[PDB]
Amino acid sequence: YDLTTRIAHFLDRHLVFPLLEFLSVKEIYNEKELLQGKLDLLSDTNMVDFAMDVYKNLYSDDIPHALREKRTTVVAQLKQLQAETEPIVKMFEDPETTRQMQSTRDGRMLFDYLADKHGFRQEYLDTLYRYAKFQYECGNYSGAAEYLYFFRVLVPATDRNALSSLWGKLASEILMQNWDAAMEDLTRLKETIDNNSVSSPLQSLQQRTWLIHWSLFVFFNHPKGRDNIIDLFLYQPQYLNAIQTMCPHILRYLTTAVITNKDVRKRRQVLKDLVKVIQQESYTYKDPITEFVECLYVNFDFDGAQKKLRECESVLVNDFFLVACLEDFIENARLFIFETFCRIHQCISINMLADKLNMTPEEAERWIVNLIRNARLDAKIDSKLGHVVMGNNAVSPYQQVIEKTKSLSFRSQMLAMNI
Amino acid sequence: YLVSAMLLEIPYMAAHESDARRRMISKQFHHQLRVGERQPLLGPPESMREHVVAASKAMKMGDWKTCHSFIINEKMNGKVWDLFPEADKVRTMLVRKIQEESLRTYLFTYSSVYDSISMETLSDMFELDLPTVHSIISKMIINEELMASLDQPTQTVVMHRTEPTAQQNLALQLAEKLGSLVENNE
Amino acid sequence: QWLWDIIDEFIYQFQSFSQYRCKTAKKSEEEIDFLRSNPKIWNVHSVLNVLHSLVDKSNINRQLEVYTSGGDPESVAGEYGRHSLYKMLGYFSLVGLLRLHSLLGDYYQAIKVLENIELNKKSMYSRVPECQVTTYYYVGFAYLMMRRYQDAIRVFANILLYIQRTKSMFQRTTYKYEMINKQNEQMHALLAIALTMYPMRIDESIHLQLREKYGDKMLRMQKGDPQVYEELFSYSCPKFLSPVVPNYDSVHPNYHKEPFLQQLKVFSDEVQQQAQLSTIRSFLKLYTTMPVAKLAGFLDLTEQEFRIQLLVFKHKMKNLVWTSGISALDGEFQSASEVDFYIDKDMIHIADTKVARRYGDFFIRQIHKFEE
Repeated sequence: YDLTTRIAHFLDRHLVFPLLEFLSVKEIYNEKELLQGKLDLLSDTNMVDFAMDVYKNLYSDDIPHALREKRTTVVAQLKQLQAETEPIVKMFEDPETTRQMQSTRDGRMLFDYLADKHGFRQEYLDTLYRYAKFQYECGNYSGAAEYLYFFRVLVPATDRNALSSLWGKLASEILMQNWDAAMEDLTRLKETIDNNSVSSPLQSLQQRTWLIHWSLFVFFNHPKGRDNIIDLFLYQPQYLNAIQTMCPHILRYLTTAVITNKDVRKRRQVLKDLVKVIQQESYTYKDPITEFVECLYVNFDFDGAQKKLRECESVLVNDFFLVACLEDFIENARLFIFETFCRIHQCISINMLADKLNMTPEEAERWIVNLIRNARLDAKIDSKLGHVVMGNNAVSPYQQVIEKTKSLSFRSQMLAMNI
Repeated sequence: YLVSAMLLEIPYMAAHESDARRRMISKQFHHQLRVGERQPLLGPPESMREHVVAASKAMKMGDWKTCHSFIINEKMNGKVWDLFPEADKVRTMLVRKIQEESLRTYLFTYSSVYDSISMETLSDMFELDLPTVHSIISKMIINEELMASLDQPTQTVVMHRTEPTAQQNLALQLAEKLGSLVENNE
Repeated sequence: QWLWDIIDEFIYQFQSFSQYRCKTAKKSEEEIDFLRSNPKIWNVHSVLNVLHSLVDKSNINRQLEVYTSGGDPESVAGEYGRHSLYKMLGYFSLVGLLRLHSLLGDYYQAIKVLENIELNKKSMYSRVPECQVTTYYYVGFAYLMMRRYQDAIRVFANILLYIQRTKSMFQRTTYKYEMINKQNEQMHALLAIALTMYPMRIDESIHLQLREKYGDKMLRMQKGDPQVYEELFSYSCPKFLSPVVPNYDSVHPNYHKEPFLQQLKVFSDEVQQQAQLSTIRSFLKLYTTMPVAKLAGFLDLTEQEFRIQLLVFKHKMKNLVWTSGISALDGEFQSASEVDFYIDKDMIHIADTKVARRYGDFFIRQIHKFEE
């Protein structure tokens, strides 16, 4: 839109905590790997989100998953070495270095209530800066983080610490699979992004991808929570210019929310002003499975599409992220493409269509009458024929304009005979 | 020529309200605005003279006036691709010459043919199936799709129902402005 | 203060005007021919006629709000201030017609309606369009009361059309006109719900914008989501025996609390089973004579579990509005399908565009003659 004038300078010149690596070469699910990788490079050092990626495949190297986070989550990394007999005994600085804190630790762990129950705002200020540095030092310590950012929040350097340690609050609580902490952090990420910052397009990319990260792993009623990730930041399909945005499940959620709980009549949001321009088209050329959800929709195929999308749903069901919507969107995609059929088509046999639909005639016949009570199919059935006759055309529509000519100007005529 | 000789043929059944008055019409007004018209020589006539017979589909009369002496007149050769710009063009013709049956030849068609229609226009059958598919979801033709049989009955009978509403095209202007006279007055 | 001495002033001069309007309207014709002679203006005592009838219906109900039990107000109004002016020498005007309108205001309010015979018996006089719009307003209620919606809709579409050239335009309707129109919206919305698919009558009065409104409205009531059963009657609860509107809501008194509980508890009975019969019929007439397989296959949505599916559907099939049937050893479930066309609405609308031009002529043509 208007970001490109400058961001042509940048094109993703951000720099975050997890810098280079994600678990390298795989066999198959080759797309999931790169749209796993870049959000992994730009979210956080995860911490069973790599164990999610390890499961499906079989290779060897489980080594740089949680080992490259030293200071906290020490059990995973310390086992990781003799997990498959890896001589990486080089683990020996955390126990000594964090042990040195323990005097100040006991001091300020009790200086918690020195500020809290006393109700101090100045012995707060003392503990506040010490906690502020403590939160950045080692952070799980979600117990310390949940105690910090619940009560009085503000931190001396209101930019650096309130940015990093609150991004570390979201980290640690997700790394322990907390969701009540994730939903307050959902809003605490809505806060920091729209503060906003110095906010060069550099850390705008940080910010827009920051409100893609949490609903990559949809956990809540995201049929609601996707209306939250649809109504912020020049609300694009992607949210960034960054034409190669590899965090691209935002359309999977868009479509879920709008087909599952909402309807697609009433799709104007998802198809008209969310698709054909630039970046949906970019991710359409990327994807093997989700490409045809738009490709064969902008081709409008009648049976060939619904077949190809059934073959796409065979690996749309192979998405084993924190999914909260697998079989939901599967039968919602089937519903959608059959709506694109009945909206235009005449009438055609259940038994042969049931061969097109991967189902049986009895399931077709009752479901078609279930579409009669849906108010999506406005037609009548017969007994057994399987030929559900749709006769949608207007009968000489002129009584519309009959009303338009009189019911306004005739009511306007009596308005001035009160003279 | 490919976003005019197609686009406004759906509201040009005496159904005018999509008018684009900056087109070939800058030429089309003036080079039929004369009486003695034979074989074309310039770019504009040698474009319009098969445009008008692309209108009455004539699928080869529309094409083989764009590939005679144009090639040396700097249409085909002049681009640094010999037969790839024509391969782009004449494909883009062969598709916008099944989308002629769509808006033009559908009058008293009650039964319709589909295997032979792609075989006539010597195109990939699917490549000319997908734009007739487009015409249902976009153009919404008064016709009925049943493509397990590869036939479509139309039932297009607005023949002289459309002419008392050609008298409504104006009773629209009547109705539009009586929704505008008080805006004027009050 | 600013309520009660006004209540007295109104009701004292009401029953005092009832006195000298009952007594000098029975035998003699002296006042008659003197009110003909002196004021030729045939207006101000058609004003007195209607204005006092409306503020009487309101203010006696404002006194009823306090005098709930053993209450003189409605007795002294309804018997002597209404029914003594009723039994009258039928005067040569819209006086005798407005006396039977003035009491039918109370006779619709208090719901002891079945001398609807006598209401349209006693007037053998010209029901003026101004007065017959009020007659439609009055009788249409008495036929939604009688459990006949299919022909009570015949009464309300014509008044929310207001097609009979209504203008006066001498403070006569009066002072509560768009609320009367809003009540006419309630009545047409009422007669749309349990009837559609049957009309074929939410064309004329209610037009496409607030037709599809009351469409989406009544059909979500029909689906069995009672948000519209709720909203329709939540905003129609006093509209059947309201004063014109009650005086003043305060905190303490129990007397005021009884008549609004009264208007709740007795007509909430009417609407409960209105929305029930709506939701019972709601679903479409898909197949004709279903086999017992298709009978039960449609009772899969309509009513199953399980036992007593078939016999509670019998409870849904005996209504006077559900033509069904079950042949035993043939195993045939017969059902009716009552349809209607749409294009047959251009027979007197075409005469109405003729008279609409003649109306457009009227006001400008007297202007021309007065200017000339």
